[PDB]
Amino acid sequence: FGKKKSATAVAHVKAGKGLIKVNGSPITLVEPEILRFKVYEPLLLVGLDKFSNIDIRVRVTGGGHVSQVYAIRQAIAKGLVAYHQKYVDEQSKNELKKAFTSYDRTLLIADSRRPEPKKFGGKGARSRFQKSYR
Amino acid sequence: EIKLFNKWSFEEVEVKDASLVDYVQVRQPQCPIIERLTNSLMMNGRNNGKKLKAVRIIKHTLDIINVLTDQNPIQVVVDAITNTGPREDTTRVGGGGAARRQAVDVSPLRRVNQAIALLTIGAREAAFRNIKTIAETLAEELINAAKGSSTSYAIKKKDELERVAKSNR
Amino acid sequence: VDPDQTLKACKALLAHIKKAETPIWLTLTTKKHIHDSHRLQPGKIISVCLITADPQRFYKNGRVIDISHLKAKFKAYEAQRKLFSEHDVFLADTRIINRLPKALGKTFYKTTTKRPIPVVLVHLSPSTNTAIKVGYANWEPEKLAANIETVIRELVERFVPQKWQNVRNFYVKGPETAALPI
RNA sequence: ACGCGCGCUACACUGACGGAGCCAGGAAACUCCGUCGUGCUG
Repeated sequence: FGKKKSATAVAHVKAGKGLIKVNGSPITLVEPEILRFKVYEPLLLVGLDKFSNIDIRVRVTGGGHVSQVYAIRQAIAKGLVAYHQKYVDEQSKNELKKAFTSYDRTLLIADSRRPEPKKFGGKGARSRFQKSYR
Repeated sequence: EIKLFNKWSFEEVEVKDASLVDYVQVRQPQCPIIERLTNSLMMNGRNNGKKLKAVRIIKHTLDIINVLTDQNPIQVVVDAITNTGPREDTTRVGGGGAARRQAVDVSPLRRVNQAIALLTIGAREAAFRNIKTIAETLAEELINAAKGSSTSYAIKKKDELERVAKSNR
Repeated sequence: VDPDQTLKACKALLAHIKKAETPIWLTLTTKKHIHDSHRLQPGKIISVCLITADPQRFYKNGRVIDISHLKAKFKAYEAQRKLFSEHDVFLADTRIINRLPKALGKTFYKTTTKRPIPVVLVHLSPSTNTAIKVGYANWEPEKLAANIETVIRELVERFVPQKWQNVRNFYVKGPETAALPI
């Protein structure tokens, strides 16, 4: 349900079991790794109220790599708290939420940044080419 | 954006002489708390032009820079940029010609910064040990800035900047 | 066509070659056959790499060239050339054939008769003629003729409607040597 | 013969090199696994 700086991650919500697959995989993998956490850290981040739950998982895809990674990010907890009451918490879903966003920036809504704009100049944007007429 | 954790997670909540701590994990006066320094150590590392691997860099530099005589790693990193900042250098004069340069603070965030990209630099400039461990130079040099926090041994200009802004004052 | 005639062809060819062991090529032109229909002949009558996806790729795991790589290789001739030199035969998933000739075909086809064999040789393509490698300078004239016969047999069988009658002209030639008509 | 300017890619170990992972408005930079040994070497 959440897109990230030219990327976009979709949310799956309806109670089930373990193995929450991202794309069509398993937030065990998610191999653009290094910072492979911050993904498993939404679920881990559940460290504030829940321990893992027993629910669902969906696929992302847009822009490029770390973009996507950051997208699947919100994607998750931006879908634990899912309305609710069949998804979030049948009452006071600020349970997670305010907790899963008292140290967040992914589920903590998205960033007002997004690529565009250049210039009749050099590279463009602001970096206008280097000229030194004599 | 966009690092990690664990790997030791030795969070020394003390070690912070002078001011500092009132900005040991900050930026503001101009960020906020750009993750407890080690988000800038890892960042001041992007001197080719792109983070990640930079991220690795940091991490490796860490496990390494603590494995080797552990001081809680993070507190070596704090205690790195800790006893390793400038402290009232000079800055031009204008009162002459043909200036002279007088000295003083050192706006904290300075002291942290001006030593951050600095220790960063001394690292970058391998050439000793011109090995292949970027994170080593990055560590040792930062380690020679923890153990080096016992003179000299990598910073140096650390002093210079200060051990100079005394005479021409 | 007849054994004696081919023997002469082969014998003459060897003598003419003049100026490494060359190889003998047999070329034949066909007439009165429409190339448009499935008149074309592709057959294996006369180190391995596998190009394909899962299953086929799994079995191969031989060098495996994945479906994703095909375009990449077309783009980089440097690597493709190396790959072609390294392996004697290529097998490819049949569905993949359009893509491989589009991208790979220029390197693989030509002469280094490297074009892959489809899986779920004498390859006419749309053109009227065929060129096949029959043997070496090392082998006897008798053997070269026997090999040529095996090639001829395929054609005889295919247009069973006309057979060998289709062969307009036949020629033999060494690598370096000039072609001589049967 | 030579001058002045806009550049392109390089001096390399955050690297080059091969196999591999993906995905943008079989993109590449990039991540991993392995080879080279800071020597005008690769």
